[PDB]
Order: sequence, then C-alpha cells, then structure tokens
Amino acid sequence: GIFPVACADGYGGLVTTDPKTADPVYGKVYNPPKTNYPGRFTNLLDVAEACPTFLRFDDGKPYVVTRADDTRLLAKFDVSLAAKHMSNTYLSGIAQYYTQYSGTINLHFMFTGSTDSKARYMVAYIPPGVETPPDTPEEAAHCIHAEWDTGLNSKFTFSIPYVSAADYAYTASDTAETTNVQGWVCVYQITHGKAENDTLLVSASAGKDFELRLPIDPRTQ
Amino acid sequence: GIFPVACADGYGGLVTTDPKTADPVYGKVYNPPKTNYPGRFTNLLDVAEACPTFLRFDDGKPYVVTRADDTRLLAKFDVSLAAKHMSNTYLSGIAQYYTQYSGTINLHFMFTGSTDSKARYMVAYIPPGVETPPDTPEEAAHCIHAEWDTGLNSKFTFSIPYVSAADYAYTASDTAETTNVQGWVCVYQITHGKAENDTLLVSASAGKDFELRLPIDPRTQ
Amino acid sequence: SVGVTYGYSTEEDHVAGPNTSGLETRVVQAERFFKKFLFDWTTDKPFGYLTKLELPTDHHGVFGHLVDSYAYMRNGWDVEVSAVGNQFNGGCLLVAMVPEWKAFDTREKYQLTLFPHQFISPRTNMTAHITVPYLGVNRYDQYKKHKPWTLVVMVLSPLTVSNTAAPQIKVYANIAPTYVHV
Amino acid sequence: SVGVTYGYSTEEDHVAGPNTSGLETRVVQAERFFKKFLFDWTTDKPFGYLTKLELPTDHHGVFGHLVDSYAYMRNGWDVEVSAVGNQFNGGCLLVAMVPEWKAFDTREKYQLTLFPHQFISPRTNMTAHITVPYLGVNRYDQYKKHKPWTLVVMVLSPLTVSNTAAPQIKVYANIAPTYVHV
Amino acid sequence: RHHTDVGFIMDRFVKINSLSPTHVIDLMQTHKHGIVGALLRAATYYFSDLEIVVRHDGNLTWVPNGAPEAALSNTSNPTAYNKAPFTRLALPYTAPHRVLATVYDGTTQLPASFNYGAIQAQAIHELLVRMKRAELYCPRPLLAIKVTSQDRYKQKIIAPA
Amino acid sequence: RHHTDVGFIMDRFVKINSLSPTHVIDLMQTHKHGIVGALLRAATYYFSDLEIVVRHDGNLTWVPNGAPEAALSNTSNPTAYNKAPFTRLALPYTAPHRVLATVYDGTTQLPASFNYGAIQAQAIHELLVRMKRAELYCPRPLLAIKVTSQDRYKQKIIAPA
Repeated sequence: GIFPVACADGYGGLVTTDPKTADPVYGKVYNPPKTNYPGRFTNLLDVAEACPTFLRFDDGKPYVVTRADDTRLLAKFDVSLAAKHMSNTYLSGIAQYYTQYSGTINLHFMFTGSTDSKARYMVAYIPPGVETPPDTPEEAAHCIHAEWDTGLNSKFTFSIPYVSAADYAYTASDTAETTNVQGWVCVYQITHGKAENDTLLVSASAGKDFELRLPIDPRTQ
Repeated sequence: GIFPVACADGYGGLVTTDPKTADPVYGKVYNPPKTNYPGRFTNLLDVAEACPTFLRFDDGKPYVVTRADDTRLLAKFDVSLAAKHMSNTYLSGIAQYYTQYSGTINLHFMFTGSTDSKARYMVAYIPPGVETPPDTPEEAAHCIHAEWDTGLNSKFTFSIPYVSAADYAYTASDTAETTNVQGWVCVYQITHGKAENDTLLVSASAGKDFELRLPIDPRTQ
Repeated sequence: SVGVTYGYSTEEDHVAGPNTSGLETRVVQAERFFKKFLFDWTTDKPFGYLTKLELPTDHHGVFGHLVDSYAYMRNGWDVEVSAVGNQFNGGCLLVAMVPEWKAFDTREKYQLTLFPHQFISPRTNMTAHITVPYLGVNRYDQYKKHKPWTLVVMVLSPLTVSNTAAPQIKVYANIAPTYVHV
Repeated sequence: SVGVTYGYSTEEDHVAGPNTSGLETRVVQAERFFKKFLFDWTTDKPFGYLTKLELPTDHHGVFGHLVDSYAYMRNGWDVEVSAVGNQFNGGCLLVAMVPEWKAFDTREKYQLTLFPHQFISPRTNMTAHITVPYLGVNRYDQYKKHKPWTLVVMVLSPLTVSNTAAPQIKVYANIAPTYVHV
Repeated sequence: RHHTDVGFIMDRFVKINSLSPTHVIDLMQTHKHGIVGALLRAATYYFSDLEIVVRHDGNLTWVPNGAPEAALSNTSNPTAYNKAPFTRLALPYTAPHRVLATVYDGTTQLPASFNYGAIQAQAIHELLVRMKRAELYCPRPLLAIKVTSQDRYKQKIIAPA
Repeated sequence: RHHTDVGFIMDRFVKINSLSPTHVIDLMQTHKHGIVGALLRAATYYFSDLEIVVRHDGNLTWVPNGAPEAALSNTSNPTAYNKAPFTRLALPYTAPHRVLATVYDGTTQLPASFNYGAIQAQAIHELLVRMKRAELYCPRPLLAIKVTSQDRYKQKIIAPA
C-alpha cells in the first residue's frame, strides 16, 4: 500500500536565504517572557529617526567653522551615502551594507552665538549637474532653498527631495564616470549681525522616507 | 501522476533527543492494565517532598554532636548542591545529573533531650560574601534568622530563600574563583537548660520550589 | 499517639474476585497477632548497627499452617513496633519497611527514609504502627522460594542513659498478616 | 526649561512583588540627592576631550550603607546636570547616558547621541534632567563586581569667551537613585 | 515543575558493553552509573514499551521471551532484512509478568524471568535501546559521587577563550 | 519599510575561524565585521533561539551550558549519529540569564556566562550558525569603512561585457 514515492529530481539545496527550520532536541523548554523590558525596537530606520547624527570637515572638527564677516560663501560639503563628509555617520554604516536605497534624507542645525545676535542663513539644494555651483542667494534659490533666523527658534531640520535617475540608486559610487551623484548642496547667509566666534552643528537621520534594498557584505571578512 | 518528490537535502539525523517513533512488529498485544497498583509516582521532586533526608559531619556520625555547656557556637556546615556536608543526600545524586536548578531548599530538626528540658536555638542564614561569619545571635540575625523551643513542638522545617546571581545557578562548582556560593548557614542558641547528652538531626528535601534544568552525565560511564 | 501512618494509600480493599479468588477467598480466621524478638540496644551500638529480619518466620498458626501449604497465595501486612522505656532516656532509632531488601553498604545508610517509616524516641512515640498493602511480581506468590518483604531497624541516634533510667531496653513489635487470600 | 526627557519610557512602575521583592521592598528613605564633581571646562579643551565617571561612587548615605551590604539588589537612576554661566558664553557640550560603557575610540566619537541625551549650551538649557529605568543581566544585581551604568560628558563644541563672561566654569550634576528595591 | 516525570527522562539511548553472535537483552545489562539505569535502578518496579536500535550486518533477527533459543535462524520468526547504516525497531512487552523490577531476593543472581530476550546475527557491533511511556514504582536508594577532598567539591568547567 | 527589523536580517549564516577537538560556541566568536555580528555588536542586549549547522565526521555531539565538560563522550547526552554531507540542528536557549549581551564591564574579558556552549567530535571542519526570531535591545555605536582618498569614495562594480 505504498504511496507513490514522487521522488525529487535535483532540488533542495542547503543554501543561504532559506526559510526551512529544524527539530528541537533537548527541547521543550520555557523562558521567563521578556516583555516589559525596556529598550525594545525593531527598525534600524525608525531608531534612526529620533536620533540625529553629526558630520565632519577636513579640520577633523565636527562643528562648522563659522566665520563671521563680510564673506558670503559659508562652506560646501556633499551628501552621498558614502563620502568623506559623511563617513562617521549612523546612516552610512547601516547603509553601506546595502545597494538599493530610496527616500528623502534629513539634516539638522544648531546655533552657537548668544540669542540676542540677529542672523541670517539659507539652506539650498543643488542638482547633480548644474555644471556650476551658485554664488549668490537668489540665483542659488533657483534650485531649492529656504530660510530661518535666530529669531523665535534655534533648532531646525531640513530635507532634500530624493531626486535620482530611477526611483532607486546605488549606495556605493562608480569608477567609470565623473559627475557627482547629488551635487554640493550647502548653505548661504545674509549679513551677519555680530559675533566674536560662532559655531554650527549638523546631522542627518532617518525620517518618513529613508529606505533600502538588500543586502550583501562589501567588507573583507 | 507522480507527486513532486520534494526530496530532502541533508536533514534527518539518527540522533539522541529525537521524538520519532517506530513500527510494532510482533505487535498488537495487550497487557492487563496496571492501574490500582500501589507505589505510583511521577516526580523525583514531589517524592522528594514527603521524604526528608539526613546529613553528615566529619565525625561520620549523621546526628549532630550537641555539646551542652557555656559554649555559644554550635557547629557550622555548608549547603551546596554538591558538598561534603551533603553528599549522601537524596537530592544531590538526583541533582548531580543536572546543571541548572532553582527554588528554595528545605531542612529539618529533631530534638533529643527529654521534653522537660527547656532549650533555645536559632537557625540563621548567611549570604555568600558577608566576609565574616557572625559570632552573636542578634548580629547573626541581621541576615536571616528565627527561633523555636522545646516547648509546644519538637519537629521543625526551615528554608533559605533561593538567593543567587541570576534566577538559576550551576550545580557543580568552579575551580576558577574562591568565594563560597552560599555561605556557612548554621545555627545559634540561647542558654542551654540542662542535659547530660543531647543530639540533633537534620535533613533536606524538595518543597514548593526545588527545580532543575537539564541534563547530562558527568560520570565516567 | 501519632496514630496510624499508611504505606502509599489508605482505603478499604477489594476482597472477592475471580476463579482463584473464588477458590482462595478471604479466610479471615487465618489472622492472629503474635510477638517476635527484635534485637538488643544499649549504650554500646554506635551508628550504622544494622539488624535485619526476613519475613515471614514460621509460626504455629493457621496462617503458619498454610504458609507451608506451598501454594499460590497473597497476603497483607500490619506492623506495630514499640519498646517500653522511661522518660529519662534519649536518642533516636529508625524503623523501616523495605521492599525487595538487599544488603546495604555504608554510604547508602544515610538514605533510609525513602521507605515508609516513623521515628523512635521515648518522647514522641511509644507505639509504631504501619501497614503495607500487598504487592509482588505475580498476582499472587509462593513464599519458600522468595520473600517480598522484610522488617528492619537500625541505629539512628546513639543512646543515652542517666542513673534514673534502665541501662537496657528490649524492643518488641507486632506482626500479623491481614486481608489474606490464599 | 526644556523639561524632563525620559529614557525609553515614561510611566509609574511596578513597586511590590515576589519573595525577594517581598523581602527587598521599596525602602523609600534610602533616597537622597547629593552632588558630585564633574570636570573643568575652559577655552583649552579642543574637541574629543572625553571625561568619564563610573557609577556609583561610595556615599555616606543609607543607600551608601547598603551598597556596601554586598547583596542582590536593583535600583533606579535620576540625572539632573547643569553648569551655571552667563548669557555671553558660547558653545555646545554633550551629556550622555551610557549603557555598558566601553573605552571608545576617535572615529566613533562622532556617534554619541544614540543614547538618551540633551544639549548643553548656555542659551537653551540651564538644567539637564534625565532618568534611566533599571536594567541588567539578572533580575537584580550586586555592584562591586560590576557597573551597569555610567554618566559621561565630552566636548561637543569649542568654548567661547569675551570680556563680559567668566573665563572658567564648573559643571555640576545631580545623582540619586530612585525606585530602590534591595 | 516540568521534568523528573520519567516521561521525558528515559526516552534516550545508552551503550551496552558486551555482544556475541547471540546476546541476551535486558535493562540490568546497562552500566550502573549510566544516567539511564540510575533512575531505573533508583526504583523497584517499572514497566514500559521498548525501542531498540542496532548497527550491524548480515541478518538481524529477534524473538520474544519464553521461546526455545535453539530455533532462531531457521524459519525466521519475524524480521526485516539488511540495510545500512541505521536500523530502528521497537519491541512490545512480552514478559510473563505484569511488571518488571530490578532485583529479587530469593534463596543474588538475577531471576530468569525479566527478559526482553535476545537477538542473533553473524556480525554485531553497536547497540541502542529505548524506553517508552515508562513508569516506575517504589523508588529505591540512590548515591552520588563520593567526597574525598576538603572543601565542597571541585571540577573542571568548559569555557571559551 | 520592510527591512531592518531584524526578523529578516539575522536568519543567515556566518563562518567561524577556529576549531579544535572541542570548541566553545558563542556569537562573539564571530568576525567583528561579518555583516551578522555588526548588527549584533551594534546592540547591547539580544535574545534569540538558535540554529547551527556543521559539516564534520565521526560523532557530532553537544551539551547545554552549565555542565561539566569532562563528561561529554561518555553516556552520550542527546545526539543523533553520523550522516554526510549536510547536518542541521537547532538549539534552544539555555543560559542562566533572561538575556544575552555583548560586553560586560567589570573590574575586559568576556564573562563566563553567555554560553551557547560547545560541541565535540573527532574531526571538525565547517561551521554554520543561525539566529531565530531574535530581538535586540539598546542599539550601540557603529562604524563604516574609513575614508582615505579625496572625493567621496571609490569602488569597483560588476558589469557584463
């Protein structure tokens, strides 16, 4: 009364991604349920929302050298997913273990001078291929820009729209072309009020949109 | 009309813990049901509740040498799950076949002098690391202690709370550190009334709490 | 007294049954107490002094008549142990109901009380009292070749004396089967 | 003020429980603030100047009495940090609540704010205020061999001075356990 | 409490020392400190079903108790043939008694009754045995390792590096 | 959002360097940049079930924690026998603590507690391990590759011809 042994012709590989399971052996063992313990989480993303980050400039000093005089240009960095401006960065490491990624990106700003001091600044996006960085607030504005002041607020969070070629992109960058993937998106300012020595901070973080597809080791394990 | 022979890639080990079963052969055979036979049980624990035990001191005499004079210190033993004080002990052997164990531990006391004789004694716990055994009832008491008398009762059962590092511990002890795992938990007394020669007995047993996790042979089978 | 303490159960039993039970019914008059000598116990014996007693000895009783009848049988067992003394003694002896007795060894001594039991000290008890319900390999038994039980006592505490007491004590016990079916 | 900012949760807690909790109840009078010295901070220290503080130091308190009692225990922790200055200063310091502290290294510095935290600059805050609910490997703990927590601060911005300010500032903080069970 | 109810303890295997072209099958053949029999020996009366495993050659073959041994190879009372390398069978109880036990004092050699039996072949190496649904009656004394040195006891423990 | 909830990330394998006729079993034995442990090391406290795979010979055999190592080969606490070439088991948690972790500052050697344990055989080559249903608590710092050259970073990419 055998059932037809519809044997397997060549499948069933002991391989990586698999969802197959196993047999408990010294099994049938409880544990005190670990609910109500603090520090629970699931998402690298979501925990990367409430937590901001920092940045870096060649001066190795995380904060921004913030000259306060007739100068107009502040400083210009880049935002890849992997760039000297953004190595030591809670996103990238989490990022660099991936290839596909999508969605908006976050930033922050923290002021330094005494509140009394009036001020002006201007965040500004630049698309990868304008062929020339802007050199004046209003013509910079043509791409993307906004404002704030010392007045009525000190913090701020900003975002660049997830422009790309396709609705996704490569995490690492290529050694087969030239054009920067994003640009040199950075900040302008109107007349400094007064300061003996300012300073600026800046971060990035996950928000409504920071997403990924996935995954492989790059490193030399 | 074969069913897809989704063959097995590398599983199904003839190994130890397994729950798999077999095929009766000269089978289909009854037996007179063995109910109503006495002496039924299931639990090493539970049968280790109603049954007390004994102990041992270097005198190889199970009972306690119970000097009856101006002395204050009675004698001091230890209670591991494996210790010279507690080898020949219905728990340990059952225990020594395990590694994880938890829950309170039991004791007993049986008096020897004639009932008329007044008496005083004081059980007392000591935590593993007080760095000094107590030397007076009231300062001993600071850890844990209690009383009774010859009066109105002769038996007694006592318990130490299952203090530990974690909510479990190792059965065998280590050869990598010094501090005793439990202490030297033992007994004091107030003025002996009168006795030419006393004697004390003492046991251990399972109770509401004596538990285990499990198991491996240690021995040299 | 501490009163009866049962071995594994306390209940009125099946008494009438099948062919052999019909053929080997409850012959009640087969029942009668008597007394056996146990041992001596003075300040001499240190701990571990075992003393065993196989069961059941011959006996000039109707029971004893049949226990030679050399036949399939079953039985019960009721034990009542004591040793008269006086309230100035002191110590602790151990009475024991052993299934399938074997020659023990020093270490295991410290284990006895697995079995049903009581304590022996002139304060608490003066009358041990213990009953084992039947058991055995077959549904019945034929003694001569085998002994399913024995009645053993051994030291559990050294024995004390003052001038007021009696420097020697004898120890008796009560042995009589019950619930007999032959 | 910015007001309280909680670590991972904000809720009234379980206070009374099982045998040890019954044996190690909420001894409320074990609680009392005090002050610790933190560090100095002038125009000297460039960025990265770490300064750590293991917990908890000895203390002549009823708490401090028991933290030598060398026993299974649990605890809470409430942090309130500040450093008085004057509105002409400028910079940014970073206060930090670290679980299982380890010796860091240069690169990871730029990551700190994973942990719960606030900002330190004479404008926004004048009173840090932070609380960690308990945790640990066991349901309880015995300190001397271990430290489940530490209270650390490190540079987050170079410090500025004009003539109007005070060229030195001391930094205090507030340390006292809460919710104690022993 | 979720162990030391035998129903989980005695469903493993245990090596047996001896063999021969024929070989009696019994529990008391086990080692008297293998964790299997300790509990077993720790009791007076026990019953179970039975499962056995044999790595072998030729033609493993088995007979229940109360049988003339002289008549095994012939006519092949039940069996299935060779197949390497694992082979797993289970026997149901057969003994003439409503229960087994460990030792039977009668005027100390083990009785000729409690006999799961024996198997026979032309080449026999390895033996695995197994207890099913078992139950035990009147637990018996039991020992642990003996104490020689001073403190409590000492023993090596595994650990990484 | 349909990743970076560990429930999908940490259910793969990872090589382990060392072996010996006996061999401790632990996560921190993993390489500190293998993508497995990064996330693991990226956290403070974590728990899971556990699954393991070993290509080996002889008789693979395993014991849970808190046990006298000296007593493995004898009496064979649970196991199943040899079979080439894949062999796949899973162990359930056993440690005396309601959670694991990565590093435990006490006056920097890893503690003697967090111990999935060890296995033993006569010949051991390859090791595969696996995390089940896991969860993590208080994520910890984390690094990426370091920046040396000028622009952003450079790296080769595969492509057809």
